[PDB]
Amino acid sequence: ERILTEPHASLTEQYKALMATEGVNIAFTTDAVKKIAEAAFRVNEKTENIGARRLHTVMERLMDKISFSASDMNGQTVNIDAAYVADALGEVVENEDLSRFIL
Amino acid sequence: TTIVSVRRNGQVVVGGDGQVSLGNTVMKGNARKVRRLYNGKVLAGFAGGTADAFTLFELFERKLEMHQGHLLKSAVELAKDWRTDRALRKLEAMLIVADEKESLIITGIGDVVQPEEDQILAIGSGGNYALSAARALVENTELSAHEIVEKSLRIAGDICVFTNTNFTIEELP
Amino acid sequence: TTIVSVRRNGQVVVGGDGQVSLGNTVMKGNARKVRRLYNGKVLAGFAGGTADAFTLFELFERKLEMHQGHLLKSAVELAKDWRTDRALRKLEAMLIVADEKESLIITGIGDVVQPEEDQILAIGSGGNYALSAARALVENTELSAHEIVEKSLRIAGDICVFTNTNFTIEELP
Amino acid sequence: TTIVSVRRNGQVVVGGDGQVSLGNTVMKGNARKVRRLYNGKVLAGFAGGTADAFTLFELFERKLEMHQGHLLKSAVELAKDWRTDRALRKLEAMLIVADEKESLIITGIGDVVQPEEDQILAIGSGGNYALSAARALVENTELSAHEIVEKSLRIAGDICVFTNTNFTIEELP
Amino acid sequence: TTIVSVRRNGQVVVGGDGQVSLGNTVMKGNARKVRRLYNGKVLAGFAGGTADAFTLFELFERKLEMHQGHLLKSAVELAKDWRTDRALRKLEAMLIVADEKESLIITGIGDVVQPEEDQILAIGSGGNYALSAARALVENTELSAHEIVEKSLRIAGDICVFTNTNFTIEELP
Amino acid sequence: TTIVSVRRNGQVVVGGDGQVSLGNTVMKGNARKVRRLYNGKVLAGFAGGTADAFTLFELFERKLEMHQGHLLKSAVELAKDWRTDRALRKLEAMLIVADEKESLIITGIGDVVQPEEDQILAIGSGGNYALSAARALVENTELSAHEIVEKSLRIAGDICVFTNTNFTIEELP
Amino acid sequence: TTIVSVRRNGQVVVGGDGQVSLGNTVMKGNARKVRRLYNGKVLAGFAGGTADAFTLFELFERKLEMHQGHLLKSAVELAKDWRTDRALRKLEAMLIVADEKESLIITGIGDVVQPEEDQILAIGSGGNYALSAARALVENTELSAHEIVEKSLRIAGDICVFTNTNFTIEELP
Amino acid sequence: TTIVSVRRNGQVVVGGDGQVSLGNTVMKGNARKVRRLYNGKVLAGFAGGTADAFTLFELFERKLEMHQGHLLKSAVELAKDWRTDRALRKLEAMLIVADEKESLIITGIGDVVQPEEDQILAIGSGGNYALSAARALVENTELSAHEIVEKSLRIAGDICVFTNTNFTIEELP
Amino acid sequence: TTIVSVRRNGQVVVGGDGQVSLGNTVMKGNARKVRRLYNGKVLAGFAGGTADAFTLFELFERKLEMHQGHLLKSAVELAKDWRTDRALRKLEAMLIVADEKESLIITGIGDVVQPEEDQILAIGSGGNYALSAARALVENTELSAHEIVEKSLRIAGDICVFTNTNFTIEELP
Ligand SMILES: [Mg+2]
Ligand SMILES: [Mg+2]
Ligand SMILES: [Mg+2]
Ligand SMILES: [Mg+2]
Ligand SMILES: [Mg+2]
Ligand SMILES: [Mg+2]
Ligand SMILES: [Mg+2]
Ligand SMILES: [Mg+2]
Repeated sequence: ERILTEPHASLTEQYKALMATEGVNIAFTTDAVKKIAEAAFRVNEKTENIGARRLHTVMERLMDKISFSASDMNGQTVNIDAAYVADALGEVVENEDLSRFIL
Repeated sequence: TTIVSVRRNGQVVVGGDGQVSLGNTVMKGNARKVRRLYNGKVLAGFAGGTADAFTLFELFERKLEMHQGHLLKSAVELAKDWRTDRALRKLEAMLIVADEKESLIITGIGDVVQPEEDQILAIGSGGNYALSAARALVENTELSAHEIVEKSLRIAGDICVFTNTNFTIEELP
Repeated sequence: TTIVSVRRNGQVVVGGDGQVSLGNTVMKGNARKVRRLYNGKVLAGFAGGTADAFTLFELFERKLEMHQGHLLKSAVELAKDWRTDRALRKLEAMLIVADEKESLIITGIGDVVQPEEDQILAIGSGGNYALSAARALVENTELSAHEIVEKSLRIAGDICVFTNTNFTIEELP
Repeated sequence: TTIVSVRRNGQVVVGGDGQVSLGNTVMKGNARKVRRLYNGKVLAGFAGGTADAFTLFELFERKLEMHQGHLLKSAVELAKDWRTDRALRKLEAMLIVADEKESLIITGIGDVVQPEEDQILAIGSGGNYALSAARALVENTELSAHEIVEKSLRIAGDICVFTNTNFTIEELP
Repeated sequence: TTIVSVRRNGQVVVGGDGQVSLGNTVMKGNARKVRRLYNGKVLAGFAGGTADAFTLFELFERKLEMHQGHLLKSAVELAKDWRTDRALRKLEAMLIVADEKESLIITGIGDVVQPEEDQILAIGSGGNYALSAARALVENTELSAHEIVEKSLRIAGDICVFTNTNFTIEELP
Repeated sequence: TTIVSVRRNGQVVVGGDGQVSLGNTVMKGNARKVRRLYNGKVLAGFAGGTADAFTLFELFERKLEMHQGHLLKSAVELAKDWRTDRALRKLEAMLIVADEKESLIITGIGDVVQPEEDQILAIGSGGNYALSAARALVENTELSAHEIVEKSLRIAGDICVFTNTNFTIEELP
Repeated sequence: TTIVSVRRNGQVVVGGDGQVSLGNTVMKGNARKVRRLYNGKVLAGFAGGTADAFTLFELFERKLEMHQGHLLKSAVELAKDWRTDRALRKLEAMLIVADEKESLIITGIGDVVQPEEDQILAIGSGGNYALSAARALVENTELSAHEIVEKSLRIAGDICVFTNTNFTIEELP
Repeated sequence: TTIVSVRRNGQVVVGGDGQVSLGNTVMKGNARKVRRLYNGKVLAGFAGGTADAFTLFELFERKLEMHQGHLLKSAVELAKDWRTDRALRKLEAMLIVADEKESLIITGIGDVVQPEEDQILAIGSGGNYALSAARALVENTELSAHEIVEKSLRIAGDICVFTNTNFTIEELP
Repeated sequence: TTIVSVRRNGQVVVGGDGQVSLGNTVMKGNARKVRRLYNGKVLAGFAGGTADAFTLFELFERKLEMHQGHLLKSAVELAKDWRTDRALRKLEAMLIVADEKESLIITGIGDVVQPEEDQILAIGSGGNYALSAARALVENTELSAHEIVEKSLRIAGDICVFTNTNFTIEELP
């Protein structure tokens, strides 16, 4: 959560400044940040813990849509809240059945 | 263990018991000895030593992924690895694999063998038993393929002390 | 050597291969491992030195009268001396005896084996196989006690490398 | 083969599986390895050629009267000839005998085994397992001498690949 | 040696005897065969040869440290090392490991196996004994998990000559 | 298995049974043990272990392709590979190969051997049998080469329990 | 099984464990391997089928009178038939007999063993151990013939995985 | 060979016989089986095969020199070398080492083991004997440590045919 | 073979038979089993397998040339090569070497051993025999060293069927 906003040029600080190039204005909501973070921590735990680079994932797996179509949105503003975040990050991918090796 | 497979009227059934026997005792009665491969389009069933059976299975799995799933090919390839020049570990086990195309058993010593004609295959200590059963049934009853298998395994289990009743029958639509 | 005894719908049948063998070579294939006794009232096959058989099916004749025909008795009494006598323990073989009511398998080491709710018996190296086929058949098909044994032996022989085709069946009466 | 004898709160129970087996194949599963004797006064199970049993449970009948019913005696006297006689040493098996007062296990090689302050007996390949379950049960649960043996055998059979489900129990009286 | 583990009501108990047997003599009665791993959040108990058991344990330890302690994963990984291509030393031993998530035994030949359902696992020469005991208890007594284990080991030790009474029961809050 | 070859009057015949025997049971009765090599101008027949026979055959095949099919040469070359310095796998099998030029059997231990004069060669468990037969016939009957072989195999099969009747006789115009 | 006989300062003591065992499992632990005979005048322990013992300690009773109580004689005479009789050679065991004057160990194979200037005897698998402790004790400590045997057995049992704690001692008179 | 060590009241004694036995004959009666290491501040005694014992000893010596003589550490290190991944020669022998800090025996298979509490250790064929002796003494006599050892070895030698009387007792002020 | 060496009064004698025994037959009666090394100033005699004895000898020879002939050193060096880490061929033989300084036998397993005091050494199948002889003589006769040896070998040959009479006695002025 903290790395997500606090530092100089935090991830959010970045995507925000970028979309601002297409003429778009995005605003991250605490509740969203909280989720992005819970997200990262999750997968790191559940799969391969890659530290904080993981934010660079959940971050891009979320901003996909806006990142693409953002060119054709000049003038608008976008609000990334929970309901949004929660819907850009599926839930859990691949059957991930590690049983095929067990007896 | 008993693993038998019958193929008739567009149907391919490969099923087996589920008993893991350590010496003369029972490790676990429920065990999946038949499983699915290649996105779930080719059937597999392993026999022998838990360790070497699994390591045989896995090796057959890599081949498939590497040969558009084309079964027969995949097999002969794997077999080749034992016939090259440097004798591999030589896993003591056996696999019965099949799909929409054909059935085929593969030993871990280096060979691929095909069914007589009755399209009946059966490995394991109880095999021949289940074999006989099916080899019979098939010749005298329009019983389904997913049916013969079910009854043949059972006939075995009631004979082989290393073959129980908790079956697993994976068929292929 | 494969001997199998079936019992279904009023008929008591016993028949088996005819392959005497020395190690891994064939010594005779026309042999009769199923013989009739007690005034053609009790038929019974064997699995061992055919002589060992007679010297046994002879000790059974006598040991049958004493107890008034009652089959099971004559048997239970037979395995009672086969182990206590130091001139019988040297007669290793397997035996199947049947008549109008029931059917039974005699053992030189263990002890009498009474059939299941299916009334089927089997001995010899190829036994179980035959059994494996039979059982199945007498569970789904409506075949003859003589149309089953028939097919059952075929199924055995084609697997046991000691059991062949020239079988000799013996219905009753 | 698994035989177990329990004794708790006025009841003397003995019961066990029923799986005769040849090497690694099943030959009979409905067998009775627990039988009553001496005018239904003394019940006793076995573990060996059922015949070997009778030829023993018969030498026990007689060798029991002589000493005036006193169970233990009839036994101690029995293992006294089982080893001195050259026609008994050939009768390898295990035995459990019990009546109103105590219970005892007979041995062909070693010698009589008197129970512990728990009054429990067990023989056969699956023995100890059964024993392992029983003991526990008669130490924490308030189960029946017949509700224990029951469950105990279940626990055995499901481990020993020679012991099964068709057990035959025999309470008293 | 006997090592058994029971899991019920958020409790996971893995305990074992402490006897090191050299041939038919006793090296040391006190030995910790169950220990703690990963900062003390995953339980372990090894069986077999002192040497190969320890070397098995250590190898399982490296994996954990390398996989956020995620048990199951860690196991399959280690197992993989035997299934690769170059047959590793092949340690003759066995490990029972578990934590807040699941229980699992691992042979040193190359496999990971899971409990039936009663969440009961037991390796060692006395295992099956302790097993039976617990397999029983659990089915008939609301005895704790840290309790069943305690009694099951004991039942074993009083049976297996290679299993003593100086236990060590590590549970997991 | 039985593989015999006879050569007379510009005719070279190499034929054999088709039985694959796993232990004392039958894998498959139909098996091609004699096959064609080098665009189909040199005859081959392998004996021994399915695995090692096939891997022997294949190695002989590479040599041919590498030596203008010149048989004799090709053989001695392969043989050489075992005589070099680094003892190769040492396949346990045997091959009988021949063409328009000569006949020759090759062991997988490292040698090439030639026929007496009767140009009769026979490997396998039934070999000597088929040998005797042919060794006879040839000396007393103007029977063809593609004829002697046919009858000799059969004579064998009726003797060797590991040699069946489903032959395959590849001759060379 | 560990039996030890001590003799120090007017007291002749003999006592030992009580662990009957089948292979590597415990079958009884309350057993008495030390018994009194000849009108409570001669006490003696054993190491073998307790029966084998009686059938021996009975042939000793009689073979003792004939020679007028003289212990050693009754013994020397005993080992004289234990080897010449074809119905005794089958009674493998070890024996210790002692009374007022001396003490002696009997053997089924070898021959009588007279103690050292220390008067100590030992047999059974755990023997020497016990002996090892005893000897020492009766060489430095001023312990009782009954305070030594005591401790000595403890020392055995805690090493031999066939010898335990429930020993039964027998002083005199 | 017999090598025992006792530790009490600031005293640590490790001594052993001196017999080198080739088959059932004697190479040399005088042999130093206990020696000094690390400038002479840590005691050592090796058992087993002359060759492998010496090569074990030497390897333990390198470790010390490499770990400020810190015994315990040095041991676990060496042990580690067998637990790594490439199974070392696996010397068949045993070492008993100790100094002012602790006692410890090390097998050449890969483990380090600690004494019960009586601080008594003993390897070799006579070990257990000397053990028993000392295990006794210690519990019943204020005999020195350099004294118990001396007597225990002797007790052994008079029992183990491979253990003589020419001792060597290295103590550690 | 028999190779013995005696050292007394500035004299060192090492001599042995000359029989090469292939199985139970004789290859050659004349064989030089004792020879000279290092310009002819150090004596050698090898025992065991012709092949491995010679290859042992040669290896001892390289060492000498590499260590100013200083015997003792040279030995320990060679010995070291077996104690390093990579177990060398492990020659099955034995060498008795000596010069003006000392006597010493070296096994091909990795050790160097010294004589008791009687400066008597003897390897081979007849060794101990010749040993006894010399071990005697020396203790009771001022017979020369080049004399005892001569007679001791002979005493052996008349006893060991693998030791003949064609000796070779190399002494060292
Ligand atoms: Mg079964
Ligand atoms: Mg056949
Ligand atoms: Mg079972
Ligand atoms: Mg115990
Ligand atoms: Mg044939
Ligand atoms: Mg003990
Ligand atoms: Mg000695
Ligand atoms: Mg001679």
